[PDB]
Amino acid sequence: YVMFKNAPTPQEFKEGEDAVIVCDVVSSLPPTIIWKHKGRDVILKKDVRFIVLSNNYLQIRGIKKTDEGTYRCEGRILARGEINFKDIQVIV
Repeated sequence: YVMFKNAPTPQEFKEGEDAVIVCDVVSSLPPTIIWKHKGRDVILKKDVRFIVLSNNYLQIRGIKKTDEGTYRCEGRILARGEINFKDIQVIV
């Protein structure tokens, strides 16, 4: 299944700091979440300042004031084709 937990939508970090986007989701196990908006699928570019943690969070290194807005969490499963999501606002 997929249960969205611990995800304060409007978050806030410091300019040039190591930030993380809080978005916990209890997806089945093999699949995972997809970070969209403010980058268009970050998991496909994997810039030098984007490290998704094992708990489905997004550690943006530096978090520039121009990369803030609304990151969309997309909990997705390929075995049991599921597409859950929500808009997380990030300010910096």
